[PDB]
Amino acid sequence: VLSEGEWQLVLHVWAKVEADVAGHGQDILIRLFKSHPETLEKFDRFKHLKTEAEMKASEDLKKHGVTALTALGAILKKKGHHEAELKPLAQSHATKHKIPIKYLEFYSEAIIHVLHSRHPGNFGADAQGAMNKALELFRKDIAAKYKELGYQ
Ligand code: HEM
Repeated sequence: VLSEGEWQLVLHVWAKVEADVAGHGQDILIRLFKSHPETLEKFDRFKHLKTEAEMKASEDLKKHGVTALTALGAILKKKGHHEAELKPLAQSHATKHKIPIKYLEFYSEAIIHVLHSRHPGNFGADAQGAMNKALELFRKDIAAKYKELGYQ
């Protein structure tokens, strides 16, 4: 359980991301894809992208980034009581898209790296710790649903 102060830190910085959801989304997906090339293969839509310049030039990649960050935003703003938002996403990711939990760990790392690049002054160590806790709780809850559905 995050404290109310921890949730404040998380949502304070999230409100900043929301100034440019598209840019954040591109930066996060590109970081994910470059740091963890196996992740790019899960996306039929994007596996044609072979360079960072091509990734940055993809309007469709930017669209998916906005989709994913907008869903994450909705979950964060539920502060832990996120079960209705999280449940559909766990299902689709386990059953349809077939994303390992470990990939969700890589995605969290990419989020944190970006947030630190774009918001140093609203993302010091306390806010980093808080965000990490939030993203861990997300992954914990996703994992529990994965276990229920038999996804490994
Ligand atoms: C913060 C973590 C994540 C969020 C919030 C998120 C959110 C979303 C949302 C909202 C969609 C569209 C609705 C759906 O199908 O459920 C989606 C689709 C998708 N997600 Fe994620 N996702 C996350 C992590 C990942 C990761 C780590 C991968 C792959 C490594 C992944 C692969 C996909 C794919 C393949 C689709 C289908 C997109 C398409 O081909 O049209 N997701 N995700």
